[PDB]
Amino acid sequence: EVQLVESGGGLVQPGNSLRLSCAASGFTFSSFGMSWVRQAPGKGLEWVSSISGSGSDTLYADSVKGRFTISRDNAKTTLYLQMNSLRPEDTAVYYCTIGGSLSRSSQGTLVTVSS
Amino acid sequence: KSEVAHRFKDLGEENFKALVLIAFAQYLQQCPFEDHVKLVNEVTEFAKTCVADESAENCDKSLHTLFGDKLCTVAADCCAKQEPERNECFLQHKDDNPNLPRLVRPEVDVMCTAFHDNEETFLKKYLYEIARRHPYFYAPELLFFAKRYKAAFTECCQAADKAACLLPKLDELRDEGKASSAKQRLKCASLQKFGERAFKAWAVARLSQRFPKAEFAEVSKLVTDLTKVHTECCHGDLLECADDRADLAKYICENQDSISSKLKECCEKPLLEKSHCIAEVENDEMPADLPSLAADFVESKDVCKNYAEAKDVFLGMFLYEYARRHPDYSVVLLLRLAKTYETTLEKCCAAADPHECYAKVFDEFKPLVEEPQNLIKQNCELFEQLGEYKFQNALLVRYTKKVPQVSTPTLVEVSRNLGKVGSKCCKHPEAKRMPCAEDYLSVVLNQLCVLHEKTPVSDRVTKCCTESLVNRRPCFSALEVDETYVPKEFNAETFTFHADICTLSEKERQIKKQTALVELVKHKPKATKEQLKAVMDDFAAFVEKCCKADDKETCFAEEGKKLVAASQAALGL
Repeated sequence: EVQLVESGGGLVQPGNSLRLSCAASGFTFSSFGMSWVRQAPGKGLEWVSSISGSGSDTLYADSVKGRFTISRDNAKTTLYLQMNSLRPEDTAVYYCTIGGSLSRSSQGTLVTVSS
Repeated sequence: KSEVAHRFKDLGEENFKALVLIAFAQYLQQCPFEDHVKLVNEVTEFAKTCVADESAENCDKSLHTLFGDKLCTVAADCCAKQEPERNECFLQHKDDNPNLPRLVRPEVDVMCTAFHDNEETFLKKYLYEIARRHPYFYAPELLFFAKRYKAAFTECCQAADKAACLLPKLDELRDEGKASSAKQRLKCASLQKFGERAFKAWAVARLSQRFPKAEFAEVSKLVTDLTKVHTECCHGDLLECADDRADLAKYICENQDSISSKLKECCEKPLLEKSHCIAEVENDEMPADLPSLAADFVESKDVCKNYAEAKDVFLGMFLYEYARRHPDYSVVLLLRLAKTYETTLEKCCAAADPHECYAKVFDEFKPLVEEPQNLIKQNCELFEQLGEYKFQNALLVRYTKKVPQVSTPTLVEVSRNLGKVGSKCCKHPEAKRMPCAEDYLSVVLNQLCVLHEKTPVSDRVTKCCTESLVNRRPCFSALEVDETYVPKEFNAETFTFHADICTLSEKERQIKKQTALVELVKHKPKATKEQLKAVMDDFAAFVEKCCKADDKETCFAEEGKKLVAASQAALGL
């Protein structure tokens, strides 16, 4: 079975940074493009970032361009999101998904950015 | 405890005894009938000691141990080896083309008398002769052929005109035996050369076409059980194959509501009739208005997540979904589409944006669907113009030019079999033509691959046979004329026939002319269809004229020299 476990969320001030981790198990991690998606309260889900299986190709939503960096460690089967200059608008549950799936298949991790 | 006792109990003395005879005949094909009958009797008396007392010595042994030990009392390299290597050695030595006496049937009076005088010996000789000629014959269906071979003699030996009753039935059984044998030979080549995944994929496609109202989970269960049946039969595990086949027929008939509406009459019949009936049953009606596959397989952004959970189950579901909707497609076509889909997910699921690169995969299917459709259309039109015999000649020339290193008898046999597609498929409506034509062609090209395997002289036959089971037909179709082949020398004897040619059947005279045509092409591979048609028309004309003459031997001699002369005139020495 595929298992995805997110951590690194927290309650943080605007302008602070957070690094999220996604521990992936039950598949050849390196063969699969991976994604971060977020669910803010009272908003549609929002695709954030995708990374090719190699780590060579990278995509971002305009809402996070220049602030967030996606990366992966194939050896540790782990996906990362480096989130800098965080904003109130960034408040959401962050979840990693395989290959651009929009549906949450994991506990996720809460990020609250408080004015 | 005792496996031999278990099987003996499960199948009963008669089918146990028939199945051991078949096993021994398939392993030692050159061994005399009398010698096999003795080995079977010995093993059978033993099995009964094991039935009566399970702890009796050597009843705890594996079937392979017991059966190989008995075989080894009469056998060569393989008897020096030990289980499991011994069984593998026996399997490896099965001969697809044994050098055996071509089997002739006596007068109907002789045969009917033999049947009355020695019924059991007469039916055991049938099993023995079929099994040693066809070492991959599906053992449980061979039990059924024997049952029908008995009913033929029982009826027809009472009849007013025996020969009129009996001969058309022995001809139907003989013809259906060769079809059953060729089909089983392809199942075994799939398991042994391409592995259980290859066969499972074949089974998912075929059962999904037949049982389209069945749930995926039902179809998977049947695929599991059917794969186990053919793995055992193709590995020489014949007692457990027949046992497990009887159990699958039982399961299917007890779950008709989960599987098909067409099983009712099959599931009334006795065990051997029922198994055969189920295996050949018509495709059920499709559930009405099934949706497009695009939504869950190409437009969904969940394709790679779903792939990731279970690659083979997700690809299984795709094949099941595609196959149940297309009774009008060949099984090899459906396997080519699924294999395309799979290679698309392997590339695409590693992309930052998998949806972007797999979104047009159904575009890739269009040419894959059209190519077989255009091949059948094109070859059925030629068939309608030429008729069977001349259609065979067209395919002979085509294949001799593709793979001229192949043996003449192999080219003639395979090309004749290729040409029978016309009569067996081209009469069907275009909704039945593709599975009829293309799955039949897969069976015949497997015959080419196995006749060529022992001494693989044609690199291009080896490539087409080994690269991809499911691409075999397209691979052969795409082969160009071989420009590299060095022409062989022409023996004059090729066109020099004798008087007794007039006494042969129409079929034998055609084979003689087809043999000569191959020998021509191998000598003059640049020869035009028009030039080969002239030569072949003169050949026909010379045999008709010479078979009418008073001095036939003279006529053939002279006309041979004329034909060679005319030949060399048109195409050269």
